[PDB]
Amino acid sequence: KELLEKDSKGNIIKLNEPSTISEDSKVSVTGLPLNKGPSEKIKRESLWNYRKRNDLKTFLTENMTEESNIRSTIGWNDFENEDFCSACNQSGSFLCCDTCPKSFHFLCLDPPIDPNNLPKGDWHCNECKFKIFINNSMATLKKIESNFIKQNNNVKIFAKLLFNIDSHNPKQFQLPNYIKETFPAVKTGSRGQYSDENDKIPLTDRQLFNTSYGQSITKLDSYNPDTHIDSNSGKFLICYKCNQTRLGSWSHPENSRLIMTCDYCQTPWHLDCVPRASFKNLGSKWKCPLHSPTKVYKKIHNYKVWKKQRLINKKNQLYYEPLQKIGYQNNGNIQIIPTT
Amino acid sequence: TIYERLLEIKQMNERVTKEINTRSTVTFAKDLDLLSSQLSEMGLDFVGEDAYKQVLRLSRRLINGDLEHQWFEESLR
Amino acid sequence: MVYEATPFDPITVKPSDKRRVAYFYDADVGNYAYGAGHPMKPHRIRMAHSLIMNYGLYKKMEIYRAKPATKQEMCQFHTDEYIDFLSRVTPDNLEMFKRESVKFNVGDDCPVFDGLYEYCSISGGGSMEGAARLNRGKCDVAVNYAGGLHHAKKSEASGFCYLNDIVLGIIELLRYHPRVLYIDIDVHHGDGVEEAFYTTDRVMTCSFHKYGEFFPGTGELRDIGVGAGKNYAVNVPLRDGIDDATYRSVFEPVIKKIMEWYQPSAVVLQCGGDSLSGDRLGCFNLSMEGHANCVNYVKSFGIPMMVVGGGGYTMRNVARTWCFETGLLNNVVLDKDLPYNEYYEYYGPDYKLSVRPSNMFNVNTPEYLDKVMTNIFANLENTK
Amino acid sequence: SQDILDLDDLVEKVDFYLGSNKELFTWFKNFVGYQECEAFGPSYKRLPKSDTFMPCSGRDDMCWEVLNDEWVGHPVWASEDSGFIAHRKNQYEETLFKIEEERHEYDFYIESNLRTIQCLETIVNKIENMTENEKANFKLPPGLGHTSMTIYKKVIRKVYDKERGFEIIDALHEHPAVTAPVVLKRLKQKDEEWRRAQREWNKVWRELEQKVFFKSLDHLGLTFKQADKKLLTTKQLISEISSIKVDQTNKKIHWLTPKPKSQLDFDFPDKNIFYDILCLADTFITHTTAYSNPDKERLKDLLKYFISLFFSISFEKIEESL
Amino acid sequence: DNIQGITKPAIRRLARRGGVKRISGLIYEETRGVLKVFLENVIRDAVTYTEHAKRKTVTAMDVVYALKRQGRTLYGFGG
Amino acid sequence: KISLQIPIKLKSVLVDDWEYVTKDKKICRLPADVTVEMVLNKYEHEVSQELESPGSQSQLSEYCAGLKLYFDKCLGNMLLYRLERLQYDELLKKSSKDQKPLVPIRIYGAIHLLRLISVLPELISSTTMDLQSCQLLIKQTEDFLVWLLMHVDEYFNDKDPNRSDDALYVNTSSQYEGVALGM
Amino acid sequence: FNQDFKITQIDENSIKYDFFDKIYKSKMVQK
Amino acid sequence: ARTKQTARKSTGGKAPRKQPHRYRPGTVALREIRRYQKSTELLIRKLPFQRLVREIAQDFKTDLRFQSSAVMALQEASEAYLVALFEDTNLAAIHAKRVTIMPKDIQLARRIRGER
Ligand SMILES: [Zn+2]
Ligand SMILES: [Zn+2]
Ligand SMILES: [Zn+2]
Ligand SMILES: [Zn+2]
Ligand SMILES: [Zn+2]
Repeated sequence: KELLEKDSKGNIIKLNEPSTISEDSKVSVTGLPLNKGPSEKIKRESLWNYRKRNDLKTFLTENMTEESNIRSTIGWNDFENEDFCSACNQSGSFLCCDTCPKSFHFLCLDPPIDPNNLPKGDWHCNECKFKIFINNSMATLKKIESNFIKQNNNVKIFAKLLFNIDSHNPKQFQLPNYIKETFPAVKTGSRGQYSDENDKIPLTDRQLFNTSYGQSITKLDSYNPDTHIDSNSGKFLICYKCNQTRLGSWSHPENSRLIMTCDYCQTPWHLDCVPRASFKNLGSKWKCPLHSPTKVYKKIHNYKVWKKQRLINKKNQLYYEPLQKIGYQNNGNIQIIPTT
Repeated sequence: TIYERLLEIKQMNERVTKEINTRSTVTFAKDLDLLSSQLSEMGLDFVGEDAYKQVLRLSRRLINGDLEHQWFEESLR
Repeated sequence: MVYEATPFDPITVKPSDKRRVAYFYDADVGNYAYGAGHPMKPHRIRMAHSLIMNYGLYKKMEIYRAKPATKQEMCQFHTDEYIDFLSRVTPDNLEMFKRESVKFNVGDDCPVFDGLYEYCSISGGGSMEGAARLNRGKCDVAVNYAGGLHHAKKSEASGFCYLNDIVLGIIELLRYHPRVLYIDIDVHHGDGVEEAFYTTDRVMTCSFHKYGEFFPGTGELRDIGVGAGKNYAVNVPLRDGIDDATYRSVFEPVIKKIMEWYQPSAVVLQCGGDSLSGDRLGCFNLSMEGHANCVNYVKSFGIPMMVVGGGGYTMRNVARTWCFETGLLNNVVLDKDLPYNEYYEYYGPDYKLSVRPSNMFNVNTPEYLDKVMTNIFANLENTK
Repeated sequence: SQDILDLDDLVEKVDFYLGSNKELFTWFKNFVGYQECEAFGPSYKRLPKSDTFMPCSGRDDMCWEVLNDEWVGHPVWASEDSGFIAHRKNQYEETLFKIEEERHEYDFYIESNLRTIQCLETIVNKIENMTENEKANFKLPPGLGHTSMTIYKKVIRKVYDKERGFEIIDALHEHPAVTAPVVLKRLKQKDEEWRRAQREWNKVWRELEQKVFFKSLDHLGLTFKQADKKLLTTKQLISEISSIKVDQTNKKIHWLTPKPKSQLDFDFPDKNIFYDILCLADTFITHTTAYSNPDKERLKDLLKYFISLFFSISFEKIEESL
Repeated sequence: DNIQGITKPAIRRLARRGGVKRISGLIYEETRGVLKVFLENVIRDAVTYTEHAKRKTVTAMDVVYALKRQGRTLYGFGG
Repeated sequence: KISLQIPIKLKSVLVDDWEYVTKDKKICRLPADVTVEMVLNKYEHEVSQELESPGSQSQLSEYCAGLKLYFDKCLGNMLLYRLERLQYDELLKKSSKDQKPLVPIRIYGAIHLLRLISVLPELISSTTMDLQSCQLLIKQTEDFLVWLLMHVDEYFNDKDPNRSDDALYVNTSSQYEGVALGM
Repeated sequence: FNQDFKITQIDENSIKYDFFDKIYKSKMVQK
Repeated sequence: ARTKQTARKSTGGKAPRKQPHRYRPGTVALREIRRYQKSTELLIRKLPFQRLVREIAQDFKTDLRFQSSAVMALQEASEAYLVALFEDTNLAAIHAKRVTIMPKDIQLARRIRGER
């Protein structure tokens, strides 16, 4: 709005101040603008009661500061598209199909699209592009399928497989169910990620942030003696290593040692007998030291690794009893039978 | 339980009494009245008296009901 | 039989350990602010500095304004693309860098404010010039509270840290010193500094941090370094509410054993104020005496040191403890009566130097710390 | 036995199994023949050589030697993709943080504006003492000759309009002769108005700090009343003595053949505290109304008689001390 | 959201007392808005009356008083 | 309904691959020391001499060539997780840099071939393929799968990336994680 | 092929014999 | 090319950061027609109702305490208003050869009632 009022020769004369009142009253963190002070509604509970020297030495620094450049490196040294990706079923920044209500991640497409080198005009998905290709061509779908089979005479059996995946939109690879049902311990997460028996049930936000001040999931901010007592038996959780339960006395709560239970065999352990500072509230399930490992590394003197076999459902898992008792080379995958 | 709670107070009574009695406030807060006024308005301040005896008197007043719980806790803290 | 329960002795200076102290402060550092709702505030630096000037501590030390780091000098540890992104990103053109926002972890928990590059340059220049002044012998103690960004890594910004100036300072120290010991008394683990010097024996990175489900998650006791840096990264995991006596009886034996075993030539001390009681994100119960006892104890060894201030998200407590620590480096103990500064209204209600500890449970049991220090001492036997 | 587990890890597992049995774990320790690297740790993983080769222009040979570029760690990897637990803070601590936040807001804005006022007034007192024939072509570099290039930009973009702040910055860079004094005057007016609002807010912040701070620093005391209601009961006091007895009986079969004839130990070094508790009890008896006066006086001599009979205190000393 | 506190089964209970045997599903959310706008009429007048007595608290007497104005008298709460 | 009899050793290999990619956040070393062509060529050169029927030889070569073409055309579509799509992008850009089109036969390892085999029945059920072709393709895939058990120790080995550079999987960087699963 | 992941059903006495056998083998081969 | 952002997060991993007998449909319904018609207690759980009044009165005047009898007066009045309106709706439905109250049935009733 004519900020600089130049003269006839281009010389500056006088400028006009812009709209200060445009953002002079923006809401700050106080809830009020910086122009004004506190209101009475918040002055009531803040002040105790509401009724209806310049000897500074901090200005001497600029003078007493000497620059410093003595380093060795000185100088130089319509419809709304979805809000979940159609390929991986996850949220993020999407490239939206124009004539199709599906949305895809920029990395989820074939070929993946750079987030700065976008298509200039319109972008269709693979299914949509196949739809326009079919509608533009006069011949029907089975005619093009037969033509593609006959033209690709080198491979016949995969030709129908080759034809139909040009129409399929790109999707993230997921293991089929029959690969997942053979292992009952293996679960699928919310994002499709891996999950198994060594994974905790995720704690809801009602447990983490919706709890009282003194009582925290961390069990470190207060003296909680209702953790040395078994809930379903009423007895005392005796720690395995020290063979004691340090419950404390509530007059000397520093005499109480924290105790946790294993997430697999429920063996109670003190926080000091096994060296641990956390309680393992979320993430993976905590394993006590008494459990046999499912993965070990041994030195060849390279190395060799061994992993225990995954659990298999009862319809596809065979338990067999050796005939040889002594020296039977089992893969380390064994089962203990009672001794009679 | 009561005797241990009072013994924790009495075993440190001399050092907290010497700390409260030798409480040298800073000058610019006195000139610009930045300190708490209400604190001593209710006479909670443990100045001029033994700390453990003042704890006993304050707890007696709290038992008798003439003293609020919040003011007793604030004075102790 | 390693941990000993000892009451917190009063802080006493050593008159036979007078050190030339160099102070690095750029008046601009404070005029930068992470955000509106953000806990990290560079404004804590200049109220700490206002306590230095008003205590009359400038008469016992030299105040320097370090030259801000250029692009390349930052690339002594970080990649070219990360420094190039940091020097170009603004809150205006944040949509122009979306791939780099998630690549370098900038935009959430490390927000883009328009003085980001200048703040990082001030921090890195302060750390590098403190190390350089230590190298040439111009000073014995280099104080730079402008930095402390120990969470920043080679190609990412984490933990409100963008430029890992401590790695740049240790790099500048390594050009003249064979062994540099980094001590981190910040309540968070020094993951960036430890990760940077994980595979080298020239730098021993010791971190006294809370290790639970706390940020950054790294810092297990078994993390001792790989390759040639094995047993050259000491991690001391601590629980909540550690008090001054407990922290002293943990800190002094470990640092003493490192001193007589690793034998460093220079010391970098991260003085994170979030180890103090009452911190917004920290969970320790250290008073200002407990925080400053580490600085006074590391001062007793006579090794040329670089005091670099890190965390601290309540501005008053970190400013007071930095002023007390800085005064301790001049072999004086500042009186517990604050002088009049321009930010005098922060330090209510008593307006004293002291930071009062909370009455919360010191859950660090002597048995746990005994086991921790026993394994730490056992790992330190191979550092001769 | 399958030549899979190494002897060191077997000894470690048996140590975790039979650690407290010192005699047995020694039989094995030797029955076995164990004589007293690559410890990576849980929170680091090794990148390939492809990911290491990323250009760091400032690195010399020493930097490439002493810096680790293959082993990395991340908070997401250490969290196992779950997250972190923040420390719980009182509501008094939260409102203290809010007071500090508002304080920081006001002080950050005021000090940035004051630094810009200092720079602009240096420019103004430079431009006042020269004539007008060269004042037309006088320009100002980015940063206005200051060590920052963005602080004055932040102050201008805040004080003036969003769209007009850029053009005011450009007008200051191109023609500072007209734009500098009006900008300095507006910044000074904004400074004094912000400082008056900051003083009026400082009163409120100081009074809330005085109201809040000591409760905020109290952690166990804020929840001590419900904790004392829950834990000073019959069940917990039985649980403490029973847990100590269970510990003693569990460790009796392992060692310490002279089993102790006590579980709890109480020390009474001061005798005046008994009189203090008796005075507190007498005050409660005098104050209360749910108990009858005969029941009140029987409570009085019951407490006095039990204290005089259990301990070494005489009734005459109790009467003369209370 | 305090409005979503008027729950479905509660609106179903009101319909049952009202003799309705099958409630559409889209009724539940219509009954909220109608409820709100009505309460938002009484309570408005309830308060005009309140700030006429310079009282800061509202009374049940003022509530039945606002109902009398609207037209729907309520017996059993005073007046 | 079309069923495939994959051995549980290869099923566990696929499940461990899923573990490494999604939970452990590991991608494959690309190009592998043993690619997919290399496996579909050695299997052809091993079972080509196992019988002396020329029609069976033609069917085996037909199956191998069709599997190769299907692998190349479908790897970019539906054969790799969301984490590995960034590695696919960098491979495509590196191939376009040197002006040679990217072929997944010579690049990707046998684990992605096993993924194609495992997801193959769903693709079979989604096309108008007659019963005879489906049965014979399932039979040939089953024979290739039982050939893979005899060489499961040389194509699908178990190695920690933190210890061996010659592992089949590599650990990823935080920047790769951010770009792959952040936008 | 369900026979590849067969779980060996072993007993305590066989584990005892195998552990004793292999420790005696290792001890006397090193001796 | 239209694009949209849904993650709404500039950076990933935000969490890891430092900041049997069965009745036919309707018989039970008529049974508890009888139950809620023979009854006189108050059908909108109270607390929830009280709150409805706090958040909605807030607009007309802040800090407005409500005598307990008042929020009970608002409840009674509201339940009476809605049971009258629902009798009318059932009629506005039984009118159109039907037995299911529908939104339209109540936008009409209120028009004839004249409450609109
Ligand atoms: Zn489409
Ligand atoms: Zn996607
Ligand atoms: Zn134990
Ligand atoms: Zn266990
Ligand atoms: Zn920190």
